[PDB]
Amino acid sequence: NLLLNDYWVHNEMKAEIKMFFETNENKDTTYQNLWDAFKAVCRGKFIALNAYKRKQEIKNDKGDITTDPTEIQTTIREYYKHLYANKLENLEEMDTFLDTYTLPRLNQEEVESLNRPITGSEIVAIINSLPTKKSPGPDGFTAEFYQRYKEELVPFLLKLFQSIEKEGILPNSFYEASIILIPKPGRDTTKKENFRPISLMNIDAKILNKILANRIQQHIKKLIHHDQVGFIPGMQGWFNIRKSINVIQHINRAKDKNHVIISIDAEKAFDKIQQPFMLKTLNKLGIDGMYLKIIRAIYDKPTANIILNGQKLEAFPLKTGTRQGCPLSPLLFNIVLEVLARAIRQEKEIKGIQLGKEEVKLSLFADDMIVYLENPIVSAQNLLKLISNFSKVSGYKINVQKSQAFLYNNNRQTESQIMGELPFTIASKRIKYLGIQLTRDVKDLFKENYKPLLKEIKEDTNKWKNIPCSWVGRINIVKMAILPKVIYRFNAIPIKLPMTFFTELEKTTLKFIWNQKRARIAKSILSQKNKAGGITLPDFKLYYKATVTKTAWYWYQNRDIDQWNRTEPSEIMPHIYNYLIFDKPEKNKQWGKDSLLNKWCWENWLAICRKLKLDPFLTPYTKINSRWIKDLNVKPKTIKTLEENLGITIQDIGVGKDFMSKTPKAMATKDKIDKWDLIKLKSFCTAKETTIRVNRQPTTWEKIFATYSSDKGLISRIYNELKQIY
RNA sequence: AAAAAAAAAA
Repeated sequence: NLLLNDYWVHNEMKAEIKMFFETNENKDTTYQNLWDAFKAVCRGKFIALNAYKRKQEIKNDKGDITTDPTEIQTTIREYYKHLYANKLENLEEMDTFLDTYTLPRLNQEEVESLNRPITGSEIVAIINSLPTKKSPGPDGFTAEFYQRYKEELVPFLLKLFQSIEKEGILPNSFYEASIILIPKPGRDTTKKENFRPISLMNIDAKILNKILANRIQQHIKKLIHHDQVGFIPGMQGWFNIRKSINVIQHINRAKDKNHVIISIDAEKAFDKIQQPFMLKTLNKLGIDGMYLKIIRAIYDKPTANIILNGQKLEAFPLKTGTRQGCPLSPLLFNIVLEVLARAIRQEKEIKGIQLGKEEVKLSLFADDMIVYLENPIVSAQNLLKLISNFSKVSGYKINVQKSQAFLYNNNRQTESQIMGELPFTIASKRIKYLGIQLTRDVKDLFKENYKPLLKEIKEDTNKWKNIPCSWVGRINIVKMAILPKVIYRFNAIPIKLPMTFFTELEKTTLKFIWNQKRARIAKSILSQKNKAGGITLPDFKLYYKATVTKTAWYWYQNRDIDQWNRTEPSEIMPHIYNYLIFDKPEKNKQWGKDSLLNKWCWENWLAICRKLKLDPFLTPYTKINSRWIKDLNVKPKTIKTLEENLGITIQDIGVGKDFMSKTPKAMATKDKIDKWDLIKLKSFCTAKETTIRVNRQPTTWEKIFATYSSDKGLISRIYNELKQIY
């Protein structure tokens, strides 16, 4: 990195790049070996430049405790290679499972989009969007190499990529990788299976599959189901938590408790899937041409070298298991699990939980898959056989030791047959999920999710006390260490939190920032913006308030990829959860009791807007399909007529004296609109009140809840907005 | 200490 910032070295390497390749332009060889030789000559040149600058300036198989550096090499290497070398040869048996069920088929245009030749725009975007301060596959290189030498490799990489077009093979240096062993959180180091494989590959290799990932990233939503939320941009991890928690609330209210909840976690699923399976599934869903050709060469014979205690252990062929840390690998992880997800979904012998008209049966993540079952006498047994059959074709062995379950039964005699037969660790109190605890009882959801939470900072704040640093150095780590983690809890679990709860949370922080001393500056002044002299002190009371309103956005957009919002129980007339925000309010209809995470949002949604002195039921950002127009008898087809034309807001449609007539294309639309609809709609905005309500400039608050579809920093806008009003 | 989750911290 330091050598990469030298102007003389930069010019020398620019000259070497310019007059190196055009010295042996021979047709006898290929471009991959020339590429590797260019890497080697770059390594030699950097070695020479560094020299010039320096001149100028655990338990074994028997269970015994072993500490010998030579002995441990023979154990972990054998254990890793034993699992990695086991490649399934039952190719004919493998295809039978795939033909049993159905997988999506990509349209030719999408395949052509994946088969589209790499342009000069993808190269610049990926290299620009390359995070720094990281370590790739060694190569004697670093990440800053391609972020500084962009100009000479912008056309050159296409030439390197053009070689793949006529060959479909990868360079020998592309296959190398560096698996880094890091311990799992809160696990003993004595067991050889408690380490995490972190394989770092070449930046050039890391680039290559990224477009392969990026090309399928634009099509991943069509491929996999919406149930999986792992590593899918536009989808958040807490989706399952809210989805899952609603089930226990349903199970608690349900008098007939005979359903079972299991959190199936797999032991190192990142490395125990079969390359033949993942290659043929990629063939089975319509992918072919270059995409099938290039993906075959990527995993034709991948290998990785182990590094431990400063030893460059020799590499070995990864016969099975996708490479860890590859950006494309998680996308492939979903697909191999996707057919698994469909297999359980399409298995009608095992039934899912029917929440009204919504069918909820299972959920996925990276490793912590959860399946909801009822009548475990048959359904649970039917679950095991499919996984073993999937394991028989993929090596997907479920970690029954580390995976718990939740049993809800009314007869103790029936319960005895579960632990006796089902080998799952039936935990009757709580289970682990990404740091959250799905309590058996909803009344205990507050206790086991926040009482451990409040004491978590109690000893955490009991550590950063003796550091000789200023009071300014206390608030920043609060926003860095504890603040990011807590909002995960509110986002996953927005229960009505008593004011007493925030007392300990605030007071613990208060003694931390001043180091067990009285406040030197006013809290209100310090809570203001930097412009007014403040530091923007975190306010968890509003952060909880903001996070309760964070989910208020999803009702407006009503994306079909979110199902958890429809899981709330309702013993009365069906879903209205789409026509609530920015719509006419329904009278003589109040939610509560069974509803836990929706009514509180509405109670908090109305509270904030009333303080703003705003009418939320009629806004410029009102949806065209809002119930305000559905109050009277209207034709559903009529909304579809202008859905393709304007589609977004009633305001753009026209109001006042501009009934569906404000823009030239509307003149070509009114003919399509039914004439009984015109008289119905011409009376809608005739009233003066209806005009002023919409004919107004939208404020900042309504902006974020309509625009800003890339909902990544919704907290920042809402919390800042709540700071000003409150 | 990598793919992806995130608070923006400017």
